[PDB]
Amino acid sequence: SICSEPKKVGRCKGYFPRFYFDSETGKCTPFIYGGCGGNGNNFETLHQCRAICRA
Repeated sequence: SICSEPKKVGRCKGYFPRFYFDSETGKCTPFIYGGCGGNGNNFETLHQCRAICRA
């Protein structure tokens, strides 16, 4: 699942703080997104990063 992606920002550098399932650590964790060039493992909240990947 999108669980498997690491953090990826994007081409755009806008300060959109988002959460990734930091599968590198096994955590949900914040990162800066930047709208343009996003990936799937990119969630508004720990709530979502959690719910979608790990109950």
